[PDB]
Amino acid sequence: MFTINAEVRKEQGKGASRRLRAANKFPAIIYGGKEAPLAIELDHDKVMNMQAKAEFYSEVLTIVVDGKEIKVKAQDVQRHPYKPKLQHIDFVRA
Amino acid sequence: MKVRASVKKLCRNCKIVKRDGVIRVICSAEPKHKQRQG
Amino acid sequence: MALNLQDKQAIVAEVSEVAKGALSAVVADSRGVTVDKMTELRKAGREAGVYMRVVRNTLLRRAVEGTPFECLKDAFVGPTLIAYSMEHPGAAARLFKEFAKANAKFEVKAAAFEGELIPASQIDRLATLPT
Amino acid sequence: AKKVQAYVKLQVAAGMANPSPPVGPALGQQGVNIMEFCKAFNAKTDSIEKGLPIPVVITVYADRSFTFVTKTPPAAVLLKKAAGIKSGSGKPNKDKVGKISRAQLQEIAQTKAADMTGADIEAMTRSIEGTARSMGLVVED
Amino acid sequence: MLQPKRTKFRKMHKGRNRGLAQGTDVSFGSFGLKAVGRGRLTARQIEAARRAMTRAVKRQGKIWIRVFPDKPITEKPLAVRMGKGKGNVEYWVALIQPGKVLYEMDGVPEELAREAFKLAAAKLPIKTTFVTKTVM
Amino acid sequence: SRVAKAPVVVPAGVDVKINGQVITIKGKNGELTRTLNDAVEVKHADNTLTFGPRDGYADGWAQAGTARALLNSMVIGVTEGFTKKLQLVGVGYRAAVKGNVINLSLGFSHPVDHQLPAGITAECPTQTEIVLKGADKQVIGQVAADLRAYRRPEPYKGKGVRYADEVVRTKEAKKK
RNA sequence: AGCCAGGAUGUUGGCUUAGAAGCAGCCAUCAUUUAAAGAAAGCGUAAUAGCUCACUGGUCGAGUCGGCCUGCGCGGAAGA
Repeated sequence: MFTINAEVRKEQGKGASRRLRAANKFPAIIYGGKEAPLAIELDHDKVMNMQAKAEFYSEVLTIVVDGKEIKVKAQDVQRHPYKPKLQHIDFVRA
Repeated sequence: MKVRASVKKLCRNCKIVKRDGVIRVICSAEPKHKQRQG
Repeated sequence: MALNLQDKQAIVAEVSEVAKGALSAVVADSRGVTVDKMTELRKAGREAGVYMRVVRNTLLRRAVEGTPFECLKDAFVGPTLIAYSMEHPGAAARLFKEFAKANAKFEVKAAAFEGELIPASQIDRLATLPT
Repeated sequence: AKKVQAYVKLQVAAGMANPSPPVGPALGQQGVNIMEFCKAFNAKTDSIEKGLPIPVVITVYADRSFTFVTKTPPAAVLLKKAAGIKSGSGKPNKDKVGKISRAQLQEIAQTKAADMTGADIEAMTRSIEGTARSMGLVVED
Repeated sequence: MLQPKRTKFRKMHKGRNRGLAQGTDVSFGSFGLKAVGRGRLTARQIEAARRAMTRAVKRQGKIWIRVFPDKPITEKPLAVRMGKGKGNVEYWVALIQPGKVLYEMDGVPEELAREAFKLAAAKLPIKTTFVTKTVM
Repeated sequence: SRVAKAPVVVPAGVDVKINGQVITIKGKNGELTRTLNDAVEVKHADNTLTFGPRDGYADGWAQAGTARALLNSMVIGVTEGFTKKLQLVGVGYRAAVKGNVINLSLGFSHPVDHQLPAGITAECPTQTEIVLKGADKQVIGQVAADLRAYRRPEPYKGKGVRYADEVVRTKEAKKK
């Protein structure tokens, strides 16, 4: 049971992503199905402990935002080239 | 004693001490392991 | 050493024979060389075999937590090392007398070789045992 | 017996007396000569098997008198005369030469238990099983 | 001594070492030695780090070499004035960006692979770190 | 910290005066006075002595652990006293004490005479043995080190001034 | 972590038997007595011996231990 506390993104782009990622909060996005893609913003250290388990990329995740229980699955991850940290995770809505 | 710029513990009796700002290795068993720098 | 769970399987194995035993005895080895293992521990194989638990976990809360199940006067043994001993073969057998005649057998210190239950009292070298 | 000050474990190859080439000055170091060593052991040679490498614990006292209690020959040589092979380990991970049964070894392991530190006889025959496959021997069952 | 066979051209420009690496993950094996620093690894440096690494664990195991030099480096001889054409090719280096996996190892315990990557990192000029194969 | 939070008990008959940061302890064996660093907080207020970190100083707990052990030695020294036992290993290595001066023959070309400090009593029941007594553990430790520094224990035969509770590693000449 | 103990039985385990006996190295990498003890980590023996350590008993009394990401620091750092 991987529950992630996340927020909706208000800004985007190169400058916006680097600003919020430097605040220990790397961005992501939830897409899939037929709804519009939801650019999401979430804390880095919380997911960094959960993503170290092998079951993080195989079970269905429940990312909560605005009180909404969204059944989501991890599609792809953009890790840092040389640092033990994440930059962006692609979340497929399953 | 060795004046190697990279000192380490060479056995279980080696102990690291920072005497007067200089980091030294003190071994009770082997006097050869005694060294200081870095 | 591992978690508390493997420290409780020693509590489970200890309590598993507390409610069926008759007598309880105390012996100590603070000078005990493996010649005591030669004599005292092989003395258990003379009677029945392996399972005479002579375990020593008599901390103030380690062996005391397994005491309130049965024979509740073992809670305050504390220091002065205690090796528990139970007597399954024969009702009121002579393992307490087995240590009473072992006072000249490398047993200078034995936590005063007290013994623990049947009269619910203290140190007394009993002689009213069935033969 | 006393605490160790002068006594050691000796007697390699007790088939012949006075093991001066194998052991030598080990008992001659502290206080014990080799001449009287065969005198006290002469009552224990022909009472047991002759030609077997049996060890003995030489007990040294401070009054020129020495006693001895003979122990059981090891599993290193009791598996040689039982299986019928004059060999040993050599390289235990590459060859297995011995063909000895468990019942063939426990009938003399009950003689081993008179000096071994066990409770049950069959609870200690598995200890000789631990020496069995360490030498290139399989215990058939 | 890694060296390409029958390349198109003998000499090539110096170039620049900018941007990030591409092979940033452990693909073939299970343990890797990801480079953190930025520099050039010569043919000697790669081979010297290889000898100190394949001897560290045992003769067992499989080791992958993710990096190949594929770039000639010229060097003017002593007492030669500037100009008079390009110098002669002496050795071959490999441009390494921060995050490049240099070696990949598999079939060994993690503790044993930790020491091999520590000994190989001493021969390398740039700073490297121990990385593992992450799932997906 | 763990040493600083363990109070030393002062016995009966020996009085401890708190002269601010200066502490004097008087006993039947002698009287030791010592001033401490300002980082400690000493309050007698009992039949024991307690310690604590004075405010402002960050290393008060580390200083109080040192001050606890010092005053612990100042209690044992004035009630029982400290004693160091030496040994003179070597041929012709004699020792003699003349009131307060210790004469040593350590194979030199001249006799060496060490002068004992005030309150330090040394006896020589054996010519190859020196027993010295005092009230301060630190002072008699320096005296024992000074006597050992004249002729240190040889790492080949153990020759030299050594402590009775000292072990000496001996090496060989590698061929003969 | 300290303060008081064990640290065993076989087992000289075989190999060139000069002996490798827990401790040059080849190998299985055992089983029991079991509060616990590895046929063994160091010093020490030609080989034994011995001093200990792991692991386990008691006292004690609370946090301690081993990595990671980093700010500011130390050494490396010797010239007229």
